[PDB]
Amino acid sequence: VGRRALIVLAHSERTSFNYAMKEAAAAALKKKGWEVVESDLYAMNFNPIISRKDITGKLKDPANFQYPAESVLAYKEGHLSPDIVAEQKKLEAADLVIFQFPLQWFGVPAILKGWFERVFIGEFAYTYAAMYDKGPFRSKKAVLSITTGGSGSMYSLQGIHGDMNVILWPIQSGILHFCGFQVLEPQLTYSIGHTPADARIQILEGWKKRLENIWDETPLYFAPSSLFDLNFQAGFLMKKEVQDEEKNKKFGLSVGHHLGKSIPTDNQIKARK
Amino acid sequence: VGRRALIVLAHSERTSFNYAMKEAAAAALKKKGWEVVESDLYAMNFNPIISRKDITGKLKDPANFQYPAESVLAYKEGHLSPDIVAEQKKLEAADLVIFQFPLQWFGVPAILKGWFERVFIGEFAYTYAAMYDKGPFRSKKAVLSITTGGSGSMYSLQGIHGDMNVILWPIQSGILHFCGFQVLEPQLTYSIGHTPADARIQILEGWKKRLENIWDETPLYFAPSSLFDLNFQAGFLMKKEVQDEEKNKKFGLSVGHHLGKSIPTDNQIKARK
Ligand SMILES: Cc1cc2nc3c(=O)[nH]c(=O)nc-3n(C[C@H](O)[C@H](O)[C@H](O)COP(=O)(O)OP(=O)(O)OC[C@H]3O[C@@H](n4cnc5c(N)ncnc54)[C@H](O)[C@@H]3O)c2cc1C
Ligand SMILES: Cc1cc2nc3c(=O)[nH]c(=O)nc-3n(C[C@H](O)[C@H](O)[C@H](O)COP(=O)(O)OP(=O)(O)OC[C@H]3O[C@@H](n4cnc5c(N)ncnc54)[C@H](O)[C@@H]3O)c2cc1C
Ligand SMILES: COC1=CC(=O)c2c(c(COc3ccccc3)c(C)n2C)C1=O
Ligand SMILES: COC1=CC(=O)c2c(c(COc3ccccc3)c(C)n2C)C1=O
Repeated sequence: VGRRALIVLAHSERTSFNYAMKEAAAAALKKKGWEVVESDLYAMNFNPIISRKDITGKLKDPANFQYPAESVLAYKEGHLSPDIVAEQKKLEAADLVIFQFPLQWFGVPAILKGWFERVFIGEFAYTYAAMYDKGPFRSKKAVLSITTGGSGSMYSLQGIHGDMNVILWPIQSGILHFCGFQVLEPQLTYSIGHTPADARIQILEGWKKRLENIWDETPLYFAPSSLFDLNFQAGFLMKKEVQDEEKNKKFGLSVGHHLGKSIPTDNQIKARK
Repeated sequence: VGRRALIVLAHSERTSFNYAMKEAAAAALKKKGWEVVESDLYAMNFNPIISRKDITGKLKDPANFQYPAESVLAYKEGHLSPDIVAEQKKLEAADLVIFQFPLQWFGVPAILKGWFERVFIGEFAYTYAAMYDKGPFRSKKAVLSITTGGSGSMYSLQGIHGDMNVILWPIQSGILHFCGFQVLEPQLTYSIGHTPADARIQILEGWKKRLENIWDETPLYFAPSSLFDLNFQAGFLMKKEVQDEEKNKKFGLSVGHHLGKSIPTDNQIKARK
């Protein structure tokens, strides 16, 4: 189990439900003896733009600045920006990380996107070797508590916006699982601007009760890295014997690995291997 | 046709392939008689953080700030921070809108994300009564030119990263098309960091060559909004008659609208549906 959890909030108003949602988690987690710490991005006057201003030390090659290589170099020799180091110290310590935020243009707010780009540095957050399954944060679990303006129906299989499982994919698979995270089931709060005060106070309570047993929760299913040949040579594709063994299955392995077939229902919203 | 083009470049270095890729476009397009305007976010020192300071005038509800409402109102009444407006003036003028950027964390850089979040303001860029094909920019066409670190195999149907079409959905459909744009095929240039010098040159010439007949191109396929019940009591779901008519069809309509069925190949990468 865990004892320390980091809550990254990305909203500008202390009067919003998101803020409320954050304070709910803080109170709850603390109750069950957790140890909370938070990253209210807007509160930290956080900078989301990656740039050489991220490396305090001497760049290895100013003529042609290659951010990935320079920042990864920075992480080793110790030349990273002071705000990035501190955030990297929150993560490293944290067992559970809750990303509290409002859906903005089918994705995460710009400020949180930059928080990833600047904190999730190579070596630290991921290794081209130990990707996904073997990533650095593998002993950690992460969750997305989102809020939307559009209602749930809009995001169903017949909804005009499309399948929400498709929207959460790049985030939960591409950013979170890539670094080794076990991603729990997303806490989805649809049309929070069309919710009666009464129903809203229940969401705060619905969210807190969940947090009492959040760690023993069954995580989301991701195709294990063992089903692929992990080398530039092999282009990182599914082992041949798997490509064949999978050909007899009705559904794909997940939203990203649908393999031209039917996508397993709520692969990004519901746990069940 | 289209004599006006806008190029959005989200890259800090003018020594990158993205900067070059942008110069390529500008060169090609001008030679064929197009008026080319640009938005070098990193050059412009663009502000990507959505805040109440995005509204010049006085708010309607200062103690309970809702970005959506206050920003729409400010749009309509004429008081959006002047920088956001300059950008909107650029968009209204453009027939073609090109987005040049490296793929970052399975998505769009935080700088471009925040660009969308601040310039694509209600009423101006999108209307809940004129979604997707009935959007404000329906007479415009958008294109994504994306450089990638990982090879295209990593993004095929059997690559560890999962299909590129699922990664593209949120953007092309969720942002671009939701506003009415006709989204043209993305110019995908994979593992740019592992590509021969000579090759890199052909990539720049293929871009240019393709831009000579970009307007005449048939756009990517998105389910028309005539298939949906654009009304609240119906939840914005697909019409019954249409729903039935589909239950006997092998393939789904698109990525997000896979309908539990099989998604046509390269729904987001190729056009012909
Ligand atoms: C740039 C941008 C892009 C967007 N893109 C999308 C999109 O793609 N898809 C989509 O669906 N939505 C989108 N939205 C809408 C956004 O997701 C919602 O406006 C947001 O999630 C609403 O929640 P909130 O907490 O931010 O704030 P609020 O709108 O304030 O709503 C919270 C509500 O709860 C009330 N409340 C506050 N505190 C408490 C408390 N302690 N207890 C009980 N009630 C409380 C408030 O009074 C209010 O009515 C976008 C918004 C912006 C600005
Ligand atoms: C925070 C972050 C997150 C990332 N996330 C991802 C991800 O999720 N998925 C992924 O696949 N990749 C990812 N990347 C990698 C990124 O996609 C690549 O680093 C980028 O696309 C490389 O292209 P570039 O144009 O930016 O610059 P450069 O690395 O400079 O490369 C351009 C190359 O072409 C050469 N060149 C430059 N100009 C010219 C010219 N005019 N003619 C010919 N050759 C030229 C250069 O010398 C160089 O070798 C990420 C990078 C960062 C920093
Ligand atoms: C403040 O709320 C919203 C603000 C938005 O900026 C927004 C919403 C949605 C989604 O949904 C709807 C759709 C129809 C009617 C009402 C809400 C999108 C895509 N955007 C960009 C909101 O709800
Ligand atoms: C500078 O390049 C890269 C820098 C990244 O920051 C990055 C990449 C990738 C994706 O890709 C690969 C490519 C080859 C082997 C293993 C992983 C991801 C997710 N991130 C966050 C890169 O390629």
